Amino acid sequence: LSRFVETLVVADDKMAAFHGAGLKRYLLTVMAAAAKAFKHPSIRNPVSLVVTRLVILEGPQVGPSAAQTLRSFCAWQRGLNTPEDSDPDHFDTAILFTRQDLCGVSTCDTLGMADVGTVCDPARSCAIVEDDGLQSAFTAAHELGHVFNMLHDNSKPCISLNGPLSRHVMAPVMAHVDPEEPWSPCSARFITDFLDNGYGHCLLDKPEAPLHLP
Ligand SMILES: O=C1NC(=O)[C@](CNC(=O)c2cc3cc(Cl)ccc3o2)(c2nccs2)N1
Ligand SMILES: [Ca+2]
Ligand SMILES: [Ca+2]
Ligand SMILES: [Ca+2]
Ligand SMILES: [Zn+2]
Repeated sequence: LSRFVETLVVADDKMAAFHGAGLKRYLLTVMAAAAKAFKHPSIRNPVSLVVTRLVILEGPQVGPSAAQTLRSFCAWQRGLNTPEDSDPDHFDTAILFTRQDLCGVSTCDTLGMADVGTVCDPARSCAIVEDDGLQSAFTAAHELGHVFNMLHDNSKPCISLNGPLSRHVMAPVMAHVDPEEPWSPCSARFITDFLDNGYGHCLLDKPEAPLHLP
């Protein structure tokens, strides 16, 4: 029942250049806020996002293309992991924060990208986030929602699960998130199905040494 995502957090050289000595505290603050969203009852099946490893940056190729940056990061992070979840150095997902302005095919409006429904596949359990300096925890929550198999709330399946009456984490673009319902019914259904179907089998072990905000 209790689920734990052992998370590797990675910050690129641009993050280090900007945030400097306060970077570690900043990343843990961002991740604490994302973790709070994943415990909210609206998600139906809460999970504990636990930072277990923190890397401040050869490394991954970071550039304008969100797609290519994600692929490069996901290839790179594989090398840091271990084969077995029982090894304390093993992690369940990897998230990169960058100051790079990430882009799609026609615009640079995107703030992140992730593989969908990949949380317990070490080869694919990856997300990237463009650090905007204020709302990065919401972007991280959106990308981790995708990692947990969530769709956007304007997708056809979500229409039928959400009802007729853009205020949630899995909105297709960032808008003001409802504090009483960060996750739509569609998001709750998709993460619940995902875990019920056995795709969260790597989330059952408790981490030994979480990184805590002191
Ligand atoms: O993860 C992604 N889904 C996408 O459609 C997008 C763009 N959206 C965001 O960056 C983004 C961040 C965010 C935060 C909240 Cl609270 C709600 C919605 C949000 O959307 C891409 N477009 C093209 C390639 S990737 N990235
Ligand atoms: Ca483990
Ligand atoms: Ca961008
Ligand atoms: Ca695990
Ligand atoms: Zn999305």
